[PDB]
Amino acid sequence: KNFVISDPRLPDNPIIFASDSFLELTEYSREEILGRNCRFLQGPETDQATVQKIRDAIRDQREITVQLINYTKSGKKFWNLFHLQPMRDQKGELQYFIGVQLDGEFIPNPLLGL
Ligand SMILES: Cc1cc2nc3c(=O)[nH]c(=O)nc-3n(C[C@H](O)[C@H](O)[C@H](O)COP(=O)(O)O)c2cc1C
Repeated sequence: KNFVISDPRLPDNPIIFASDSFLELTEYSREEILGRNCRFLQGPETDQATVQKIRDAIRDQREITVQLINYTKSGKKFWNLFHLQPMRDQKGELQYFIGVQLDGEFIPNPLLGL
């Protein structure tokens, strides 16, 4: 499983954990991504309209699934089916965000443009 956990109580909602698979996919070592917002995976061909939907889902604390282009450390592109989910503690208070990444062009690109 490719996934990261971020802490929205810390400035700029930084990564506090990244799985081994996520590091292999993105070509980053854990030390150079901890404490950073996961936006470093976006690049020139990333649809900003899709990024806007992630921004709203984090604001409203809703789960969302989108497909978008991301970049590995060396600049290699990959399609990312991205599922974001809020994690709440026993008191029903927002505690973490978990983002799961599935690499592949699952939804055909010409259908996604609609
Ligand atoms: C847990 C978590 C995982 C995320 N994973 C990705 C990702 O894999 N790819 C991506 O493009 N954005 C991902 N994001 C979204 C960015 O981190 C960021 O929230 C988005 O770009 C909007 O924020 P910004 O406008 O300040 O950059 C993730 C966000 C969270 C909270």
